Amino acid sequence: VHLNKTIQEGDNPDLTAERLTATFDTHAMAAQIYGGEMRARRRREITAKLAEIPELHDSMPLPYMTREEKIMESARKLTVLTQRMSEIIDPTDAGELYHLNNEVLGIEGNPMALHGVMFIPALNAQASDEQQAKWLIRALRREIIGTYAQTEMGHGTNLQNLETTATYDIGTQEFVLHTPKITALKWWPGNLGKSSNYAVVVAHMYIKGKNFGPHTFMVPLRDEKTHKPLPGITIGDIGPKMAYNIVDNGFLGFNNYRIPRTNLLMRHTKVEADGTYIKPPAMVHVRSYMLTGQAIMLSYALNIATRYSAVRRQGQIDKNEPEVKVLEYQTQQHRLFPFIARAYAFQFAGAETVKLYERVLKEMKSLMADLHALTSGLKSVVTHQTGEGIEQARMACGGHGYSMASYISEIYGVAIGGCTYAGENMVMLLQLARYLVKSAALVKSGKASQLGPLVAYLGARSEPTSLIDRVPNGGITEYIKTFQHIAKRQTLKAANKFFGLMENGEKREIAWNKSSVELNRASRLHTRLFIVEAFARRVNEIGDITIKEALSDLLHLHVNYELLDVATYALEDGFMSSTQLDYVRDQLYFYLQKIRPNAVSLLDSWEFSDRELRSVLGRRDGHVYENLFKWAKESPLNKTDVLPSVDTYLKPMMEKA
Amino acid sequence: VHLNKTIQEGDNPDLTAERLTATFDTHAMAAQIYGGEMRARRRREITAKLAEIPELHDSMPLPYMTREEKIMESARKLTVLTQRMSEIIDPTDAGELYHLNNEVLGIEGNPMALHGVMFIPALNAQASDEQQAKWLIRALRREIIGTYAQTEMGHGTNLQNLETTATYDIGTQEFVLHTPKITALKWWPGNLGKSSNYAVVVAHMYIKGKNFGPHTFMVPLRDEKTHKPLPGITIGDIGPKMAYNIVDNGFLGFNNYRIPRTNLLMRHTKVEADGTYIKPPAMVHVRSYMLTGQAIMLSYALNIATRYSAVRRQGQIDKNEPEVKVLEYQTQQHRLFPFIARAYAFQFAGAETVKLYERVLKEMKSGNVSLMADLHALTSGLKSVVTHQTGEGIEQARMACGGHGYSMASYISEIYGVAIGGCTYAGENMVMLLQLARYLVKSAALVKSGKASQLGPLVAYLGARSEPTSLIDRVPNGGITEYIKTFQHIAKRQTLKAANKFFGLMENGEKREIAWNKSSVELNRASRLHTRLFIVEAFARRVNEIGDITIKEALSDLLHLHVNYELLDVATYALEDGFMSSTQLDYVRDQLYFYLQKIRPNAVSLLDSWEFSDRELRSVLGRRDGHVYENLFKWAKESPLNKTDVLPSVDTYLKPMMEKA
Ligand SMILES: Cc1cc2nc3c(=O)[nH]c(=O)nc-3n(C[C@H](O)[C@H](O)[C@H](O)COP(=O)(O)OP(=O)(O)OC[C@H]3O[C@@H](n4cnc5c(N)ncnc54)[C@H](O)[C@@H]3O)c2cc1C
Ligand SMILES: Cc1cc2nc3c(=O)[nH]c(=O)nc-3n(C[C@H](O)[C@H](O)[C@H](O)COP(=O)(O)OP(=O)(O)OC[C@H]3O[C@@H](n4cnc5c(N)ncnc54)[C@H](O)[C@@H]3O)c2cc1C
Ligand SMILES: Nc1ncnc2c1ncn2[C@@H]1O[C@H](COP(=O)(O)OP(=O)(O)OP(=O)(O)O)[C@@H](O)[C@H]1O
Ligand SMILES: Nc1ncnc2c1ncn2[C@@H]1O[C@H](COP(=O)(O)OP(=O)(O)OP(=O)(O)O)[C@@H](O)[C@H]1O
Ligand SMILES: [Mg+2]
Ligand SMILES: [Mg+2]
Repeated sequence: VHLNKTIQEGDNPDLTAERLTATFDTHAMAAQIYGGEMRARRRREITAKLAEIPELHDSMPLPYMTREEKIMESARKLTVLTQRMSEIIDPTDAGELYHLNNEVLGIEGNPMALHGVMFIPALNAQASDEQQAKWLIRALRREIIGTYAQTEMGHGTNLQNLETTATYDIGTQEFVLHTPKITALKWWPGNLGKSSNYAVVVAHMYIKGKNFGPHTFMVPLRDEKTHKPLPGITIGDIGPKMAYNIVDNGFLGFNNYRIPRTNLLMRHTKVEADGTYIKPPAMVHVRSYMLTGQAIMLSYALNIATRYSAVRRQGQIDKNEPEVKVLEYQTQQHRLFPFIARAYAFQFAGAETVKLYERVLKEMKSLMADLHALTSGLKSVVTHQTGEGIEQARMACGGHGYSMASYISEIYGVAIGGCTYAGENMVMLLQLARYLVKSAALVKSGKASQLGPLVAYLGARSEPTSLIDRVPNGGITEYIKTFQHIAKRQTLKAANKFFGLMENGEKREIAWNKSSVELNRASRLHTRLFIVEAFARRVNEIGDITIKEALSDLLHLHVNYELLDVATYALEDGFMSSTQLDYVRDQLYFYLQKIRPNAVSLLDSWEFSDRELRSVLGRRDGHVYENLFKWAKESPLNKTDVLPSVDTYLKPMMEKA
Repeated sequence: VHLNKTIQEGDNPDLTAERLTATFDTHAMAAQIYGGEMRARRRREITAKLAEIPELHDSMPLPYMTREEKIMESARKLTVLTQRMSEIIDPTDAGELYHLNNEVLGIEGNPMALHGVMFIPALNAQASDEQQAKWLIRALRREIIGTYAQTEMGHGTNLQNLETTATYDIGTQEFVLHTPKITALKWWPGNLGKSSNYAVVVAHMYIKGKNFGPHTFMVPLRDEKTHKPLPGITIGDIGPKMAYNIVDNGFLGFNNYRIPRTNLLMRHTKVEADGTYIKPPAMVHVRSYMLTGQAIMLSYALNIATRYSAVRRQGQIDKNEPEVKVLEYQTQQHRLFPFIARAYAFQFAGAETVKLYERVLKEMKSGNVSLMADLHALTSGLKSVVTHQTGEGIEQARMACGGHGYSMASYISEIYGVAIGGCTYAGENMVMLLQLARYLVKSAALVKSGKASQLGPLVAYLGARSEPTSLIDRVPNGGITEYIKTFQHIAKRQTLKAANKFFGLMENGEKREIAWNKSSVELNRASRLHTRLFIVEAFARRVNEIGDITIKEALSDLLHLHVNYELLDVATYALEDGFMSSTQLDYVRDQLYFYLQKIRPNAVSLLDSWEFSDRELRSVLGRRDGHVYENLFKWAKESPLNKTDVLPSVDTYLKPMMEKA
């Protein structure tokens, strides 16, 4: 058997050659990627089981379809999926369901996408025990379809200025929902337009004229039998989008729509029947769990671009040798491999974040602040660097990347949306910047010892100079220490600019605005430091020497590519020299060439079947050209030879001349 | 009147407020953008004329349509367009045709997009006088539909290894075109799949077994009356794409398809009837003229993002004042305004490039191809930097609209998909940057060997001597020259540094081409800096040509924002050798944030100065009048998925699924 477990007989030999050079077992790397040998094996067992159920396969290639056709296809697969789920899956294994959906439903959306991502989690986090019994069970059994309705046409970021109102009628004992203007329409909740018949709905709660602020409510939207909008409801789709068009993102409006008092979600907060209010002592779920989604989507795109790079030949290096694999050019390795490093790094960073999400929550029955800040920065950097890498992966396929035969353009449209959902990236970076400024005030005021673990480096003292290419035994610790220095220096520098403008008389919020770009520079460096450290932490946890060396090579590529990308900050104070920067450059180009024989195996280790990956250029077997010709020939515009546009128009136009 | 000529009564006052602060006449800035007052006025006159012809309007909003519906809509407008063109336009000055097409046909494509972009230019540049009479006239009159077929399924970059063959039969006096394998299929030529009935076709020419390399041929593809494929022709669409889906990009295959000898394009090469060859003494057209296309598409996206930023309120700065325009936050100004600077810079750089394209070509009747090399290298780098930085900016503009930007009501996502395609067409960006790098390495060998005086004007700075230190924030001068000199220093230093690494590996024994590959990433760093320097210098040159003081000050503010944003983005190269200090870099930072706030009251006018009507711009968020929310609610309500209340997906599937539980 081969160390690379994806080789099959008959595969394109140009691609097999790249798998044959693997130094590690791809099953063992999968276990690392997916958090356990068991987890990885279940992925493969699910994939092998779905191969025997053709009902759950793409009835035709998805890029052939109109929006209407895709929505029908998705619901077709979903009904079959919900019926047969237990034959394939442990429904309670949130991990198995995610993979099952990726193979069967894919990334473009489905009618119950929000049902899982937010509707159920909102019920877990905010409904009382009695209410969970009424609604959460019906949701889990898929008796109803639900979503989470927070954003409105005129507000998504702010929320203290939402316009939908829930006014408590003390007699009758109902909440009266009302949408006073068009801008108060709920707007963007996924699966709200056509699919959901219930929603959790954020609205400003009014009692005795007093505004208690945003609160969440269970709201029936459509009749459970005919699916018509209940009286007082205005509801529909918000139209087509950049991507993710299978989800029916919706608008929702209320004309004095009454719900029971008990529709207010009361695990935290109560409104008694007379009107009395009792105060208690997320959205954070989405940010914590979306990081794998981005890593995975980045890995989709790199699997395709790197596989295609092994089969695509183009140009000569040596004039007496044949055309080389484009994978041969340093320019091509340089535009792919740093992103393979990033995809592993994002995965490992996401595992630590999910652990921290579970660690708070557990402790919540003084660390939510640290989690909110980490997640704020990480969601913004990961999403932005993923987009950069996906698009580099598309363009690395040449002309054909622009075709939907690559599928990378759809991977891009869906992944990039995470720059805006779950918190605008600019806003989430400034959210982290507030935490970093608080931390900088601790340092400046002598309370350095009160810094939490994630931000203690801001209190540490820097050595004069950075010991890259100095201390014997080139270690990743001198790179970590260099990242720490530049992130601390920019954090304290940006903070002090802010403090200095207030000291000089400017209002807090105007000084904040004037320093906000600088402050986002700090957030970004602090977060990019976190990704490095998480990557290095995993490399050191591993005992299997072949796996450890493979990921260690990747880590070395990571720290040199990233440090070079931020070299400006290392040079400003002379922390780094010209000579150390040329060392980082030569190291970057060295580790490109080191990684190459493993590049395809490092991506095969994610173990995406063709039915998941949906790419012709990225076919597991490497037989691109023949299947690309078929895919073109079978596409909808080639049904007829001479188009209606040519008969109706165009031919008459030519005749007239 | 108002200095800003786009204000109309009834407009959203949040947006009007931003136009009222203009310091210059937007008609006068249009003249600067489009190269003359007359040209700019014609744009507006064309727009006013098209308002009286509703037949040429989007029959319904384009994002509502399937691919099939859009293609039908495009040909509908095209037929009307070709019949009524003379009523609106001077067909020969075009130019006006480019703008007419932008309003009527838009960016997503049309059946005759490549008819203009490449088919006709190929006939101008490569057909003899006799052949132009046969084919170019029919093309201009739109008697035929044509395209340019170079790329194949297996080769786009490496033309030397194309697989389609044209073998000369000496008897019969024909060329025999043949497609020996699937990978030899022509693949990607726009409008080839369904619309064109003729094409210019690049193929390796064989005579008596000898391969003379790529040559271009006029090739009839479909019957002029039935539009069926002529015998021996395999032809169709290559399928849907990231964007630009109205163009039917095609595949084309030949089974020993014979064309006359005289179908070889013979303005420069000849093949006589017996077989005799005779050697002569582009694609460069596309690269030269596509730069405005990118500038314009960048300006579309910024018009939308900045207009929407004036009407979108969100959050408080001062806690006792109402929610602010998002166009107030420094992060928002920082994510838009540098790209406004870039869009002007690309336009001005594109005008100088088109002048150089005309200046060679003009000189190519005499000697005199000793300037094609300078043009090819400039165009190689510029097409790569402009296209890549445009994409960065378009996407920043989309995300500056928040959630709604992701909707097609913004239209920026389509602007993005179409514009970014230019990172790959007309030369892969990585390949075109290395094409420039060859020219820079040749130039570095002149310097190293003492022939500095032989450097052409565009690359003479590589021979100049640098001062010790860069005089930004040191020495007053009337603005910008110390920034230019700093850009020159870092671009020269990286060029000579990357070149010497290449020379050093050969000196140590590596083969030329392996040393090249090993230095290629570094070499593209040089290309990029040299090109980004050119854009600065072109921008500064235009600022100094202008006499109208208000216009000059407005563009001067933009130029200052440009040089500080770009220099900061490349600061690594300025700091490495101590050319710049920490303190000068903090000056560049403070300058960047200053010029953001300086530019703001002009931001919306600088974009209105491009003078894109709503029918051109196609954005709900970007409406000239600023009435976003009401027209966004309508746009959603009228979209195709809201025709019915309960979807078929709910009746067929989904409702049964719920019942079963
Ligand atoms: C929207 C779009 C429209 C198009 N329209 C037309 C048309 O109308 N007519 C026509 O003929 N073609 C058309 N094309 C095709 C286009 O010309 C080619 O796709 C383009 O030239 C890229 O070449 P390629 O496809 O062979 O990419 P490839 O060369 O196959 O792959 C490029 C990758 O390999 C690398 N690479 C390749 N060669 C080298 C080298 N020497 N050195 C270093 N790296 C290298 C690059 O780094 C890049 O990452 C279109 C393409 C697109 C996307
Ligand atoms: C694919 C997609 C899916 C979505 N799914 C859901 C869903 O499922 N459920 C749901 O409830 N909502 C959903 N939304 C809406 C989403 O939550 C909001 O769009 C997102 O949170 C951003 O808020 P916004 O639209 O108001 O951005 P805006 O505030 O309108 O941003 C516009 C510009 O203003 C900037 N800006 C805003 N505030 C500040 C500030 N204080 N300081 C500096 N700059 C600022 C922003 O950085 C941005 O550049 C979705 C949106 C998208 C695109
Ligand atoms: N003109 C371009 N078109 C497409 N992609 C590009 C272009 N220039 C750079 N890239 C990509 O951006 C990534 C960064 O490469 P590189 O660091 O050499 O360029 P840069 O960061 O833009 O310049 P520098 O790092 O020298 O400031 C690479 O993946 C490269 O492929
Ligand atoms: N996390 C992010 N998500 C989306 N866009 C971003 C993000 N960070 C930066 N940008 C965009 O990149 C552009 C450049 O700004 P900036 O220089 O602050 O970012 P950067 O270059 O990545 O950071 P630095 O300059 O410190 O390396 C800005 O216009 C901004 O909109
Ligand atoms: Mg870089
Ligand atoms: Mg920057």
